[PDB]
Amino acid sequence: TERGPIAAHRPHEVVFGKVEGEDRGANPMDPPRRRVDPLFWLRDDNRADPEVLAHLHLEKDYYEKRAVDIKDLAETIYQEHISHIEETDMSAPYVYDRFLYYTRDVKGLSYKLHCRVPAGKTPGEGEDEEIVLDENKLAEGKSFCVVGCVAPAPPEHALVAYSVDYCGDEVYSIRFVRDVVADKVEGTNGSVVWGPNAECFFYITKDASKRDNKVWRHIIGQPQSEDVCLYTDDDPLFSVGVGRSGDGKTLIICSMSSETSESHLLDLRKGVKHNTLEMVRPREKGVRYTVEMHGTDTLIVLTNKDKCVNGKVVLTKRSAPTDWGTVLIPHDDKVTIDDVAVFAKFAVLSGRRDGLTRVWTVRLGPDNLFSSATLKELHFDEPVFTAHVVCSQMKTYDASLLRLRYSSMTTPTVWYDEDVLSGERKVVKARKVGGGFESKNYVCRRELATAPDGTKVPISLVYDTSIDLKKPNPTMLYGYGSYGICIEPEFNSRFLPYVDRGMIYAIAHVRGGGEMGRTWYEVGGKYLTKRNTFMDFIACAEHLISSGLTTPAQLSCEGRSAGGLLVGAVLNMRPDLFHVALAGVPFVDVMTTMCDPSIPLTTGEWEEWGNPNEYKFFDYMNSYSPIDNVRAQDYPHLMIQAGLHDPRVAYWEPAKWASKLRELKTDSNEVLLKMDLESGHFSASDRYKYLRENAIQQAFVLKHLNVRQLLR
Repeated sequence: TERGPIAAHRPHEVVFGKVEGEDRGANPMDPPRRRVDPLFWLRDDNRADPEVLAHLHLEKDYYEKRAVDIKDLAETIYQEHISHIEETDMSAPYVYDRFLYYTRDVKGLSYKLHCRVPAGKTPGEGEDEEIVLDENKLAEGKSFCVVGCVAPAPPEHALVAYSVDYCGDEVYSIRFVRDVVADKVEGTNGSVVWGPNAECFFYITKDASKRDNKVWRHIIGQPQSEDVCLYTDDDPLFSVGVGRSGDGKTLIICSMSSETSESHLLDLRKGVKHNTLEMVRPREKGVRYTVEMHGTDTLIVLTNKDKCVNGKVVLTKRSAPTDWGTVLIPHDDKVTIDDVAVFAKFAVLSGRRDGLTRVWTVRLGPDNLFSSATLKELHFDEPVFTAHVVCSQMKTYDASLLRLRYSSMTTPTVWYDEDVLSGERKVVKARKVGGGFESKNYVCRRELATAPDGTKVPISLVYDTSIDLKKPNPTMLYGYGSYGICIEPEFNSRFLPYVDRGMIYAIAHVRGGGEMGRTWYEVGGKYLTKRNTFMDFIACAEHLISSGLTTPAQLSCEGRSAGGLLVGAVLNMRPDLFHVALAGVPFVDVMTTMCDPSIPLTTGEWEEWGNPNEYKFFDYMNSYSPIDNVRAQDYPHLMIQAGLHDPRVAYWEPAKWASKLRELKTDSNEVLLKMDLESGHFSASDRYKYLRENAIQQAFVLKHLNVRQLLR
């Protein structure tokens, strides 16, 4: 009896293929195809059409009427999110020459404070603390302000450089902490790399389309007009970067594209007038590499070369740097190596293996050469987690300690120092989580689903340890995965309102994401294999059901943005698997949007999903496009969040989708559309806002699953 809004049909036709005067791609169908979209009119580029507005106000009214009984729970949940944030905080301090550096956040203030304490003292507010740079002071009276970099000049740290942008154009000027020197450097990308003894520093300028194209040396006490430019790459596929070797003796200059690199070395021992670069390996298309210096004579190179898609690490001499015959760490199908950092006594590798983030360590042999047999992987007790080396906090080249960051669905982020040789760990900073959180109450684990083609898909799940595992329990299954993003099983206080009410909270690491490495995205779920994203997700839900963890009556799912594509297709395919669902700013008008280059992101996104103006993609994309596959079947309760002026998805997509669902669905569940009408074109996010949206959706799920009350 009590149906939500259904929009009147207005015949309109959408054309796919070649259209005079429009850039529809390099190979559009000729002649083109036409299909009817009777709800096309809900789109207004202007966001102001009165008939469109009257319709969305019907949606506002139906939403309000229907959220009456979840308002108080939403507010409880919001209170929970609030209590999880520490407005007063200090970061993990780290040695940097004769100081301990750290950041602080203060209760009433928007920006951080960059602080320092002498070598032997206790980090924190007090007589000992020296406030190096207070961003609130820079920010004062300004509408936009972002610091790119705070950069103390090594040995002494008497000059500290910093970069600031007050414009929002991502161009930064470089200034000095309380004008110790007068020098000012304009037109930079925000980064600052010191040369030795505070004599000079290095910076990068841009040209067309704000592309980083030149590396410069600025000598302190000189006008910028005299800066020497060391390097230029004006190939528009390439961007430049500059870094400093760990021992501080060598500058590393590089050009990078999405698939090709090139590095050059500059000797910093030769003074401010020596500008001649040393070529590492010339540019070769499809060959990626990164260079790190072990001392001054040897390079450790992480590369793609010779089909090592997952990376190999190579050891070469400065005097013959194109000879990459010596493999320190061979390629391995199982292991992904994303980077290396080198120190005097060991190198540290980062990447993934078996779906998780990993860190590896390699030491010196008894002979001062790096040694393969030394390779170890840092091990953890829990089955799913996140772990990273934090080399922004490793400022001392001859260290024995690693600085590490661990986080898990059980464990708020912990920073610790670990001994490279023994493996002894010492806590530096463990995150505080308020509102009664304690780690011992929770357990996380790994499950493996099996897709139709036989491929194993990992799931990370967490729950409160007091639930009855001898029966099935209310569950939330989250999925993204496009663009090769990994949805990490890291700590996230935002699932606590679920988990604290008896729910199992689960992530499906489906193809399209990047969790299993290189090919999990690029062959696994992209272009004409994209359907794997949805089939994998379903396989995860079925595994959770066949193993006894849940049942369809007690299962929920959610995705946001490109993850909204996932929920949309999955609800057409297997809505029987889910009692209630969420879809934030969901990408659901796939065909009608992807055909049309007038819509802002369309053109770029051809390189993700494909171009339905082309024969190659028309039917395939049409097979999963959510709006296009809505039909007369039972769907679960659903809540859609979107925004009139939100740039994550054009407002009309979720509006068309909700109208269509209500028009054809055969069930009597509710589809709610929470549509922000008030935020404007330039409105900034704001974070308390995101928590308010999170809270009402979570209240929705919790109502429908019948788990309103806290467990403890």
